[PDB]
Amino acid sequence: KIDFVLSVAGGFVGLGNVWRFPYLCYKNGGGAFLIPYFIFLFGSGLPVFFLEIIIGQYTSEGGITCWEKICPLFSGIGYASVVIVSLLNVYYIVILAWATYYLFQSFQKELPWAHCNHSWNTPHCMEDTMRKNKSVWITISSTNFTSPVIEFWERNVLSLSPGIDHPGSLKWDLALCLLLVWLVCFFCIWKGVRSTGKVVYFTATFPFAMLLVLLVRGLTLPGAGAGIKFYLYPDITRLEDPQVWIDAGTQIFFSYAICLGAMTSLGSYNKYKYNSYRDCMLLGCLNSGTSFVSGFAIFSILGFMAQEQGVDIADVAESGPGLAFIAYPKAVTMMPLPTFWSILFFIMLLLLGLDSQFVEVEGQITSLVDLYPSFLRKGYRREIFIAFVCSISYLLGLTMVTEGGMYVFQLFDYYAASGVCLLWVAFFECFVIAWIYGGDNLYDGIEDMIGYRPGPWMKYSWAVITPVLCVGCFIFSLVKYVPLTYNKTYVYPNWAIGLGWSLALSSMLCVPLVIVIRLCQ
Ligand SMILES: CC(C)CCC[C@@H](C)[C@H]1CC[C@H]2[C@@H]3CC=C4C[C@@H](OC(=O)CCC(=O)O)CC[C@]4(C)[C@H]3CC[C@]12C
Ligand SMILES: CC(C)CCC[C@@H](C)[C@H]1CC[C@H]2[C@@H]3CC=C4C[C@@H](OC(=O)CCC(=O)O)CC[C@]4(C)[C@H]3CC[C@]12C
Ligand SMILES: CC(C)CCC[C@@H](C)[C@H]1CC[C@H]2[C@@H]3CC=C4C[C@@H](OC(=O)CCC(=O)O)CC[C@]4(C)[C@H]3CC[C@]12C
Ligand SMILES: *[C@@H]1O[C@H](CO)[C@@H](O)[C@H](O)[C@H]1NC(C)=O
Ligand SMILES: *[C@@H]1O[C@H](CO)[C@@H](O)[C@H](O)[C@H]1NC(C)=O
Ligand SMILES: *[C@@H]1O[C@H](CO)[C@@H](O)[C@H](O)[C@H]1NC(C)=O
Ligand SMILES: [Cl-]
Ligand code: NA
Repeated sequence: KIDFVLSVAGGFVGLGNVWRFPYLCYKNGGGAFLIPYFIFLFGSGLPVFFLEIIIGQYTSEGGITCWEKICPLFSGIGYASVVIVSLLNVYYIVILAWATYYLFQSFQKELPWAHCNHSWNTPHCMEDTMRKNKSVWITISSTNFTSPVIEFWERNVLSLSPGIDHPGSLKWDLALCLLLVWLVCFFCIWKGVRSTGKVVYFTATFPFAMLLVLLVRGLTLPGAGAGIKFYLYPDITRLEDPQVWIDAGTQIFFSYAICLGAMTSLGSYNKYKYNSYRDCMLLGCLNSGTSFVSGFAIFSILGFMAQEQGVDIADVAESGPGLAFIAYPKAVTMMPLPTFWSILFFIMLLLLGLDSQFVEVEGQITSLVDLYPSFLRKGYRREIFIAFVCSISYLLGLTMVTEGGMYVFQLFDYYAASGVCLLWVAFFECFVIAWIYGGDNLYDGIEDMIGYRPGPWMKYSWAVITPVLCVGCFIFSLVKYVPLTYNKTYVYPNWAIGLGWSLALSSMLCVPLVIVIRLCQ
């Protein structure tokens, strides 16, 4: 019970609610993102999560083992999830590397991004406190100016190249930060160091307090009403593009850590005769509320920056993966004693990232050791195996810390553990569960375990709402095609789009291979 609650709280509350949701909501106009957000929430987000928990508790297994007894022909979902989490682990730790770099740069007397008198800055820079001044406003030369935070993030941390075709030279300091984070993760996993006893009280109450104070600071900031209006009121015409629907569905499937093979094991740890339904509903509501209030804070900050800079809200930031690193460092600057609050906030980010990183990597290593235990479970191989896995992941992720490392990271974010592959996996899971096993068969088990019969809503949500949404989104995306573009102006080469589609197809095509191999034998 207690361990279940703590593990599930640490299993999906983290970067997916604070970093990824805000920039996807910002890129799609704001309010128009919310209607598909809630539709997909109440259609599949809670039903599929509850289905995973129930199947884990019922089979007492996870990963491929549960599908090995639910449907042998449909065991490819486990392998697809393994590939998805393996590709996700590579690019999930670059955020932690950036956080470590920011934290190390925080120890100085003055924050580096508070001004742009440094040496890594273009001549087209000035301070936001007087950017709206008449001599430096729409009167003349108001289009090519830039804020110190944008220039810092684009040059000191990234040093962005003209394109992906020009990778430049490798940056060594970010490589060292990545190595340090990987070493910390290896030390934590090898010795089995997890929060226990009374320290978990602070570990759980610190991120919420930091989020609360950040929310208060953002709400008290002038010009946040425009940000709230942008975040809430939707655009009807914008809904005619499949982009909003597909990214809302993937945000639902990502924030809840669905289709990664983790919740099945989490429910497998549970025993029979437990009320999983109430806990699952409460956790889903808590996760959604946390994301909603985090969006409040982000868009209040964005509205403040848009009001102070003099430009429109739709284009005031990167509109890409690095939205948090532009909003939050700008927010922590307004607090008294900025250094202490910056250190606290980046420690909070590190804490929210490290626990999720640990649990995902541990689940991955358990999956691989279960895949071939014959000599893995015997001897001292269970240290060198993690050593090799960490080294390979570090080498693979080293390609995203070069001069042109942002484009590869954006391609990974778009095509690796999101987009069409997650919809594919969720559609297949819902289809098999609802149509081959039978909803009545699962309600029999639910009645046996929890002693009560829920309403006739899970059956519908698994039979008619999820497959229709998945198929509609896929078909409409295929019919109306718009190629991926970093930010909004950069157009990718043909081979880059081919590589991204190959990345997605690598996860997607595991299921047909499994089916054809099972049928051939
Ligand atoms: C970054 C991406 C491209 C990495 C891709 C590799 C991994 C996703 C791992 C995870 C599970 C692994 C598989 C787990 C089990 C097997 C079975 C085994 O192959 C056989 O000999 C087939 C018969 C058997 O099951 O033993 C060893 C390779 C293979 C396909 C592994 C190949 C590498 C896989 C796909
Ligand atoms: C191991 C599995 C999971 C595949 C992983 C592939 C990608 C994560 C990486 C591996 C090697 C990378 C490539 C290696 C070097 C370059 C430099 C550059 O290629 C060029 O066209 C260079 C031309 C020139 O230098 O003259 C653009 C990015 C590219 C192709 C990289 C794109 C991203 C790639 C394909
Ligand atoms: C096609 C392009 C996009 C490159 C894809 C590279 C990899 C992501 C592919 C190449 C070979 C694939 C593997 C080929 C065979 C299998 C075995 C298959 O399982 C079985 O057939 C029985 C169980 C077993 O032994 O694994 C599960 C998918 C898997 C691991 C595949 C996972 C995905 C792999 C590693
Ligand atoms: C900017 O830095 C230079 C030296 O690097 C210094 O001479 C100058 O006074 C600084 N300007 C401001 C406004 O701080
Ligand atoms: C604009 O520049 C002038 C010149 O120094 C200064 O007096 C004024 O305060 C500036 N306006 C703002 C809003 O900072
Ligand atoms: C900004 O204005 C134009 C934009 O095309 C550019 O040519 C000019 O050099 C820039 N001037 C300043 C002062 O930034
Ligand atoms: Cl979210
Ligand atoms: Na977490």
